[PDB]
Amino acid sequence: IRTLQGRVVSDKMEKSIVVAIERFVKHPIYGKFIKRTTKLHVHDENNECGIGDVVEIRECRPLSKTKSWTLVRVVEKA
Amino acid sequence: SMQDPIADMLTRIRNGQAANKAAVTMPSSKLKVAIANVLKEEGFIEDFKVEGDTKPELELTLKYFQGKAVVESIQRVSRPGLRIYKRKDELPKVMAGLGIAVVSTSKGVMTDRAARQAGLGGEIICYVA
Amino acid sequence: AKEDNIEMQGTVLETLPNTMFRVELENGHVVTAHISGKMRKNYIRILTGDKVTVELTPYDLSKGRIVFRS
Amino acid sequence: ARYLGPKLKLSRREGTDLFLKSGVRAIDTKCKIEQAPGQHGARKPRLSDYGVQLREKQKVRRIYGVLERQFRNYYKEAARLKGNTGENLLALLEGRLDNVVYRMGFGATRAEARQLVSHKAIMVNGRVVNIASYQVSPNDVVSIREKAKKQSRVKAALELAEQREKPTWLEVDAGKMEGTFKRKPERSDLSADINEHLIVELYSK
Amino acid sequence: MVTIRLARHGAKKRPFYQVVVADSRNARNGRFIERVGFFNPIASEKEEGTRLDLDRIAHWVGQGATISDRVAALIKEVNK
Amino acid sequence: LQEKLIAVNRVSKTVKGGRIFSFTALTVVGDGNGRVGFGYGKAREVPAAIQKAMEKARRNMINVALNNGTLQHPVKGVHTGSRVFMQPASEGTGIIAGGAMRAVLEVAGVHNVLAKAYGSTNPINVVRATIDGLENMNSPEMVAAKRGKSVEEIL
Amino acid sequence: ATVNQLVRKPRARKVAKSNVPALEACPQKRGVCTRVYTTTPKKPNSALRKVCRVRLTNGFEVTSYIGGEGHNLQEHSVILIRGGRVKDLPGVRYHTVRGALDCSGVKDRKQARSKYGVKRP
RNA sequence: UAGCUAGUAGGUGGGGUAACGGCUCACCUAGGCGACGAUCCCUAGCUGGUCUGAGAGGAUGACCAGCCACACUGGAACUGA
RNA sequence: CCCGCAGAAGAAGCACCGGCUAACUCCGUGCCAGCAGCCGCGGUAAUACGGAGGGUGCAAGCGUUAAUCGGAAUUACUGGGCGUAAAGCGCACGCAGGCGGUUUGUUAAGUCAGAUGUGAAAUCCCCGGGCUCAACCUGGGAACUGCAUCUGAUACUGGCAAG
Ligand SMILES: [K+]
Ligand SMILES: [K+]
Ligand SMILES: [K+]
Ligand SMILES: [K+]
Ligand SMILES: [K+]
Ligand SMILES: [K+]
Ligand SMILES: [K+]
Ligand SMILES: [K+]
Ligand SMILES: [K+]
Ligand SMILES: [Mg+2]
Ligand SMILES: [Mg+2]
Ligand SMILES: [Mg+2]
Ligand SMILES: [Mg+2]
Ligand SMILES: [Mg+2]
Ligand SMILES: [Mg+2]
Ligand SMILES: [Mg+2]
Ligand SMILES: [Mg+2]
Ligand SMILES: [Mg+2]
Ligand SMILES: [Mg+2]
Ligand SMILES: [Mg+2]
Ligand SMILES: [Mg+2]
Ligand SMILES: [Mg+2]
Ligand SMILES: [Mg+2]
Ligand SMILES: [Mg+2]
Ligand SMILES: [Mg+2]
Ligand SMILES: [Mg+2]
Repeated sequence: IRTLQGRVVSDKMEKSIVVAIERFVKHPIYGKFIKRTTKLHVHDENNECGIGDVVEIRECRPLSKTKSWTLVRVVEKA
Repeated sequence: SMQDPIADMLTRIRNGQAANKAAVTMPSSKLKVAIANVLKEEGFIEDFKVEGDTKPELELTLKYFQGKAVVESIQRVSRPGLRIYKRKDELPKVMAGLGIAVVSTSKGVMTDRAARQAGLGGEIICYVA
Repeated sequence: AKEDNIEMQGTVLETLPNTMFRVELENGHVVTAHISGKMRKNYIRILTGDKVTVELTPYDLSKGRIVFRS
Repeated sequence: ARYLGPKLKLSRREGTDLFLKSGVRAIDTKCKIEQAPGQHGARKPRLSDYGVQLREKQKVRRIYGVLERQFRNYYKEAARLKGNTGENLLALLEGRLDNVVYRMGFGATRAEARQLVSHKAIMVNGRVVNIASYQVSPNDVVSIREKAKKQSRVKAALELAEQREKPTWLEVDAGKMEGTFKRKPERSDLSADINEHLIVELYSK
Repeated sequence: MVTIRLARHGAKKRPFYQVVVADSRNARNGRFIERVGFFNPIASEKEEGTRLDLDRIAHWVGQGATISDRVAALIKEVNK
Repeated sequence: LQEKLIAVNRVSKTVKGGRIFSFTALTVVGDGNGRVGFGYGKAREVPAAIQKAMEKARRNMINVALNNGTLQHPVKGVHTGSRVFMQPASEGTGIIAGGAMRAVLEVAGVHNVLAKAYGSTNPINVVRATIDGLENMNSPEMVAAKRGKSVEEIL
Repeated sequence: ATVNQLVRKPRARKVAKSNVPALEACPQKRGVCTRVYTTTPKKPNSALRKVCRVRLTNGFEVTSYIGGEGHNLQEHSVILIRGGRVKDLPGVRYHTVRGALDCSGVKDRKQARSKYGVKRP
């Protein structure tokens, strides 16, 4: 538990995807709600994700230079 | 194009009062009716009615006390270009309590006074003085 | 209470812009001089070749005030 | 750190008795009270609204014998305290030990009372206090020390105080030479001539 | 180790000590884990000179905290 | 009725010979219990100008529904380039106002108020803005009567 | 400006420059006089006002005013300058401090003595 | 300053560390970052706080306390919890 | 810290006074010498320069300079403008982006509510206590407007499905 839900935006790596988490945050000064994006490099053992899928991810130990997150489950296939 | 129907309703009341119209009419919606109820109960308009099925029309009956119009001011607060939400304790007072702010809470549209008595924040639709 | 001004005599060599004049003194030094407030209030015109009295100061021996035109 | 100049000068500029003399004699007999303090005294030039506030401020300062830094600090306190800033400021100044000694009647003037305090002739609740600024509190007992009950000036001052009106918020026994600060004064019990809102405005600017 | 000791506050010639639990290597007036009371050595007649939280001191002693000699003396005084 | 002089200004008209000078006077008058009026007066010398202004001020009085020596609610006023803001304040605050706003507020009988002037601070327009402010100010009793309620429901 | 425009590019602060750049935010600076001379003021006024060119310790070269009646300064005199414009002299933004380093106090001054470096009689 | 990157981005397996990890190496794949401002240039120790202001803001980080970095300049290790 | 001794004895300066801005006269000088934050002052009767007498403001300090915020709604979120004062691209099409008519279901991301943890101490603020008072020191509280999690609400905005 403690997961983020995102969207796959790359799958061109062996056993690893890029997921984009989208947040809706009030602007500090001007008060308008803005869209903000975090991109995480996630681990996916069974290359079971394609570009456009909605995935659910959890934080784990470091797996490589840039990966510290791992796939929990696919929520919606593309 | 039309991108804010509520602002349009408030402008119809404002312009209608200034022109000494008896009543104003507009395309209906469930949010517009919700707001119309609050205005009626607080005594800023006389009555309202919806008429029609496929293309229903909301008609408001405006009020005048001793010649002058009852709604002195009516201002859209939250708007498509900039949404405004307030917590319970930050709910605005309009004309130091003599006016109302209309608030969309999770228990429906109501006055800012009624929202404080329920302990609810919400979206600030408009001020009416 | 003010320090004393030495007065010398000299000839107007040249008219410069806005009541300014090159003036050769008797000692042989050329100075840039300006008209006094009395002379401009009372409309005393100065021209090239005029003989003039120049109030000098020890602080600057290149400047002067023309105080009389003979 | 104190004003050591001519006293009536101050009275004449403000244009009122500031009680800076004993009151053995009427002030008219000692100076031209109507006329302002110098060569151009007789002409009465019209005063700006800044000028009206300034003179009110300087009147109160000169009554109680307080310089500007200390008076500024009294205003900050009165502003901080709950209630009316104006009413609080006067109460603070009435609290001062040198004032209390005067209003009880052990000194002829506030400057005399100030000399008694400074010279270690006064006690508050049994203990020597030689600080003019000391704030006296409700149910304190101010007294003269045994060494200075003999003094001729203290006896004289008690007679002068009888001729003045007696403060209600104090209670003195002149035979014992001690008195009780019962309560802080109200705005009613102080003089109505003072216009403390002018002082509040001056400092609020 | 962890120690229970006095940090020196107050003003010149008028010390006031805070009783603190700290890693011994830290500066006297520097980083501490918890404050467990105070000691005022020049306290008046009717005033509380010393207050210790003996429970929290007991807790820390249980986990192997040392006591400074001065704090040990203060604990004895409070434990009449 | 209290009476205050806000400003006097010398004005000039050119003619065949030269310049004809003249004097303007702006004044306010009030009972000190929520009535106030202003007057503007012109004459060839100052005392006559001031007199003309004071006569005008007394006939152009308006009413202001005050709340025990302060305002009912926050208020904005505008005239020409002058924009004024005023809000109610606590007892002992005094009149925290500047220029012409002070004089209007004093004589009207407003002891406690916070105010600010934006835009042009030209006295004639600041005074007009201030009084327009005060005259457009609702009391609880008025608002209740409009909306067809009682004061208890409103408050 | 709309909200969306301000989110994209926020309000910018106008940057205020100093009237006294050569001080470099010091209250005074020392310098050596390279020229001591007089200059005439702008239109309405008339005078021969006393000035010096001074090379400061920080390398800047500025004109400074010499206030009060009479002065002892020459080429190679070490002086202390402070900030202050002389309105009717173009490009004079600094005053000499009288009664510091090689600049004397004013002779026979009795009022405002502290502004001209003059000891109490 | 609009493009930047080849141990670069990821994988498998050896090695290495108190410990996860391109931390290192061999091979394999061809990725990774960027107008939500990468890369480059200039300036700068960060915070609790401090000064100012009705507030929202603006300026600031000396003393005290927390964290980081450095020890004449550039390298390097050794001993040891 | 206390007690005694002697004697008013050992202890007042700095800026300012044309308007803004509290405080005015005489003499000297005569657009000179000079003053000046801004507007300005000085060419013979200068309350503006220099001295004097008088006065105003602060006071063991007082002035000047430097520097930050204020006043400045003069970068305007709170809180400004664009016909003629500075300001509508010469005109269009259009990708990214911002915004989105009306009804129902669903979701619960925004939003709202409650709880829990955390937000070092000092500092600021409130009520007290201690140094003769104050500054200063100090007990307890409040505050730290935030962040995270959990559990709920469903009007409005978003997502998804059907109209
Ligand atoms: K108060
Ligand atoms: K002139
Ligand atoms: K690497
Ligand atoms: K690897
Ligand atoms: K900050
Ligand atoms: K180094
Ligand atoms: K705006
Ligand atoms: K587009
Ligand atoms: K919804
Ligand atoms: Mg002092
Ligand atoms: Mg490996
Ligand atoms: Mg291995
Ligand atoms: Mg790593
Ligand atoms: Mg550096
Ligand atoms: Mg402001
Ligand atoms: Mg080793
Ligand atoms: Mg005056
Ligand atoms: Mg004369
Ligand atoms: Mg601003
Ligand atoms: Mg503008
Ligand atoms: Mg033009
Ligand atoms: Mg134009
Ligand atoms: Mg066009
Ligand atoms: Mg919609
Ligand atoms: Mg939610
Ligand atoms: Mg804290």
